Amino acid sequence: STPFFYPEAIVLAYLYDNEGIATYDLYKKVNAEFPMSTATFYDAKKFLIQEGFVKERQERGEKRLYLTEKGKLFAISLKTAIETYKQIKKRHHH
Amino acid sequence: KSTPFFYPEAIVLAYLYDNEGIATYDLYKKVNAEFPMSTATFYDAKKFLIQEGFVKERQERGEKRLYLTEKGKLFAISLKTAIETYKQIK
Repeated sequence: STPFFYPEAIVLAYLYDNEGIATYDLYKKVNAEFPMSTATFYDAKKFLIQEGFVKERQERGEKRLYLTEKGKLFAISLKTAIETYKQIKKRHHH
Repeated sequence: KSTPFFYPEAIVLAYLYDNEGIATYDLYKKVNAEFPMSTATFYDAKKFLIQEGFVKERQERGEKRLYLTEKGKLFAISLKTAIETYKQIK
């Protein structure tokens, strides 16, 4: 489900500008716009950590997400794509 | 299936920008060079892009020709940016 982006792409895009977010809150946010399961969401967190786009730290009584140098770069161009997608969907509910 | 961030539709659509008027078969080959995928997968993606209105098929010049709708034109640009950025990061 959801064309054209996999979960790793959405999760990555959403993290941009939300560094510091507790992991599960990032899930709530993503899910509010692009519904996915926690299984699918965590699979994506796993992957982006493993491929060196995202870092997860236990800070201030929570596990939180930061972007990586290569994540920060990629996240921006993904955001622009998903965002344009969202606006294309809105434009065209006809 | 294969590639991480992008579903075949996304790759297909990005690659069609502006190889507009490419023969379908030839778009397959181009796509397959950087993003190996089966024809089954490719044609699935062609089907979807036409049915959700990003792409149109017309027979021109004795060939199956793929073109971008207006919706597809806006979207392909932003997609190609992301894929390009991805390739440069790999």
